[PDB]
Amino acid sequence: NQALLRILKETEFKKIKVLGSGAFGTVYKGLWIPEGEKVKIPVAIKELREAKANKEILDEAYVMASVDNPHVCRLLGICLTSTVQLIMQLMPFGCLLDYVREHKDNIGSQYLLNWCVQIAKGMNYLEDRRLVHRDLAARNVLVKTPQHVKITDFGLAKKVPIKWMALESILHRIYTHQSDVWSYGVTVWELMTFGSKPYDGIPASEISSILEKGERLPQPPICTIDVYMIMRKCWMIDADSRPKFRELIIEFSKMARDPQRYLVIQ
Ligand SMILES: *CCC(=O)Nc1cc(-c2c[nH]c3ncnc(Nc4ccc(OCc5ccccn5)c(Cl)c4)c23)ccc1OCCN(C)C
Ligand SMILES: [Cl-]
Ligand SMILES: [Mg+2]
Repeated sequence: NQALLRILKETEFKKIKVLGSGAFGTVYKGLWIPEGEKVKIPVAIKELREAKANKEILDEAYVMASVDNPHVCRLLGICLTSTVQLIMQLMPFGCLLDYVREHKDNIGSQYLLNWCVQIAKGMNYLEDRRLVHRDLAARNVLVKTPQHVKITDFGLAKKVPIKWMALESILHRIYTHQSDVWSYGVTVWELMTFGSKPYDGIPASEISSILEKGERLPQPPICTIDVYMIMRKCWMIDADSRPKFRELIIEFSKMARDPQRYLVIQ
């Protein structure tokens, strides 16, 4: 479906401001000024590091532009020059990890459980589209509005987040939808701890042996045993025994109908 992805001319958008840079590239806050339409759209522009053929890039960009789910970021446009520039709608509240750290004192049980539902819905859609994320984390969930979050940075792989990866991904480089469930459990742990680092102070070289010994991320103080058991099942060695994203939508949606029963916050 070629119409889903806009191939942007360099004149159609302007990098107004830097939002942040990392190893993979620089993200800008900018304006989309489409040719012959008399509007100015605020957008985010990620310029990847200058590195892979144009046809291969566009083929993956077409997949990113074809997602149609309220909790999955959609690629609005792309510009192919010396670099690859990805254009999508601006998420003004930033990533969910920075958001919970900034607003920890003002976040209640309903907000946290609703986020777990929306993230599970976005992942279930990615699984139904036969897409594996391979990097699900609180940093890769963007906040459009405080109660509308979207998953991003999926399919960009086309160093390694050891502390978010399932054991079979660390030791065997196996990436499946059930390996995304492990990362989902860690993502939930980030939110329930209001943005704490998983396995803080432990080198990534030792994470595999820690998981082999049976140690997992500790129970966040606000989580009841029902919430923590669901997180613990996401970290099972047998990937087939971990919950599916479909079941994760159902359990957290029922918990969201009575949030104070499952999360104890001051
Ligand atoms: C958790 C910290 C963080 O994420 N920081 C961060 C946030 C943004 C950012 C803020 N507001 C935004 N609105 C919209 N988009 C972004 N950032 C992104 C992310 C991915 C992008 O393309 C990938 C993609 C596009 C479509 C579908 C799937 N995947 C784009 Cl184009 C924009 C955003 C921006 C930058 C940062 O941090 C950057 C460097 N950090 C130090 C890691
Ligand atoms: Cl990023
Ligand atoms: Mg990112």
